[PDB]
Parts: sequence; structure tokens; C-alpha cells
Amino acid sequence: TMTQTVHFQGNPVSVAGKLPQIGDKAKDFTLVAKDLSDVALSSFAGKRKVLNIFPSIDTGVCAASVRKFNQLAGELENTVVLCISSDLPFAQSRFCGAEGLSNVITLSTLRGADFKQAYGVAITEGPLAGLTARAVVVLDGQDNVIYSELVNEITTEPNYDAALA
Amino acid sequence: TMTQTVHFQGNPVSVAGKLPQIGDKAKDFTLVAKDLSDVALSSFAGKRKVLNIFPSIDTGVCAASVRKFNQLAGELENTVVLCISSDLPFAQSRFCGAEGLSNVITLSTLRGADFKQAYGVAITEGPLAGLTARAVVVLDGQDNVIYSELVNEITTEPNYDAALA
Repeated sequence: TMTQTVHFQGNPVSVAGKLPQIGDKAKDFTLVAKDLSDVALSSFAGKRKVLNIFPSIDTGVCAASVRKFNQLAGELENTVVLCISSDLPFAQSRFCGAEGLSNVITLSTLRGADFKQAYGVAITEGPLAGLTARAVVVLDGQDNVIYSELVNEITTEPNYDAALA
Repeated sequence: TMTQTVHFQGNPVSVAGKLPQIGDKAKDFTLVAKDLSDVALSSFAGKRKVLNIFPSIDTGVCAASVRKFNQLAGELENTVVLCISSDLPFAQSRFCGAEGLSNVITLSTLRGADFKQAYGVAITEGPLAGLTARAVVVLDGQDNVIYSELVNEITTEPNYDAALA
């Protein structure tokens, strides 16, 4: 039972686990897709992966996340972009349908919530408890950590560029 | 570990627990409000309560639920209307903010998920597992079951009228 600290503006909030880091093999995961089927990391073997994991789409900076990676997703090579969060799929799906965002794939923790502590992502205290923290993780075709970032203030977006492989 | 069966159109789906029924005292509960504070049934002592519990706002017939009870909520006496679901609050709050729906109170299972099996409400199998079933329950100022309905096909709305005290 490790922790990490992130911040709401300033402000300490405990986040269970530790985020997988460069070198590490990322644990497999199963999460819920727009048509309510279960989908596993293992189904993207040999494609690279960006995991953009955020408190809630439906929340300002998280929404920006999703637009940007969707737009950045066309200009990309043998890679899927998984937008992973606490939201239910239905909200994930209305957001993307209203914004005409077709590149990205939405995954809900509706099922598979263990993914949160498996990826050092569960918020355990404060008004945010029950939500994933903001973080991006990038993996290869064999689920190895090519990149990973745990954002320090949740307010601010990730760094997309920078680091990109 | 009891079950009940409800249906998606036709189709059997297991729902953990049993819904509290006339006579029964309804278990207290804590769920999450729009400002991310935790709120307990105990905070509405001496007001009567309608609990409209539905798979997802953001879903067709569930949305109709919320509009209707909001409109039916003005024409009502010493009663709060709690719109309780699987959704995160942020979605609950965007729905109501976009529809100008101010009467109702939104409660998320983001925290307090035990409420699902405590109120015979957890869906345990199929693509819906992790969501609450559709049901309405009405209580007095002392959390006694004045009315309660578990909907048989999730497709169809509840019966609002009918039964109303």
C-alpha cells in the first residue's frame, strides 16, 4: 500500500498505488466500451497505446485532453488512444458524439475498477475519492512502459508533446 | 444473497438483493452530491422522499424520469426528489444544468456503492453489470416504505401516478 500526492490547485490528495514507470510491464486490464462490451489491453497487442486517464470527461481540462488526443490521433503511427475514466460509458459516448470525435476509444471503469490501484490511479481521500487521477501512460505492442506521467496539479493538463515518442 | 429478475426489452438480468417493500424501514445511505459533498438519507429526516433510481441519466427513458419528477416535484408537499444513479455527479449536473431542472436533487453512487445491494438494486450480470436497476421507492419522514417499485422491463418508465400517496 504505497501512496503518491497530487494536488487540487494546491492541496494534498492521496492516490493509491504507484504509476507504472519506464521499463515496467503494465498490468493487463479490462474496461467497458461504448457498446457495453468488455475490452482488454490484450486486444491491442502489437499496436502501441496512449492511455489518457482523467477524473471526468464532463470536466473542463479532461475534455480538452480528449479533443487534443483525438486530433493528435490522426497524425499518429500504429497507435490507439484510449480515453479511460471514471465516467460511465454513456457520458463518454455523448461527449464524443456531440463533439464529433471518432479517432479515440472510450473505456469506462464501470467494470474493471481494480485498474485504478493496478495503475497507481485511485484517489482515496477528499471530495475526489472514487475517481481516477489525471495521468497519461504510453505503452508499446507488448505493454511496456515507453512513457508515463502522473500530473502534479490536476487543474493543469498533461504534457502531450513532450513527451511523445 | 437473494435475486430478482428484470429484463432488457425481454431478457433475464440478475439484480442482487431485494427492494425494500411496504412496511420495511429503508436502510440509511450516503451518496455523492453535485458539489462532491457526501449526503445521507438522515439529512432529510421529517421530509418525505422519492427515490428515482435508474441505470443512467444520459440514457433515454432515465432522462424522461428526471424531467417528469422535476416537473412533478413543484406540485408536491413536504417531499424531496432524489435522482439516484450510477452516473458520476458531473454528468448528473450537466444534464440538469442543460435542461434547467432545479427542483430535483442528484445523488451519485460514485461513493456509497453498497446502496445498490442495500436497496436490491445492483445489476450483477450482462452488459449492465455495475449499474443500478430502474426503480422508484418512496419513504416517509422516518425512512419507512410508503411505496416501492422495481420495474420489470428496464425499457419502460416507472409508474409515477399511480402509485403516488
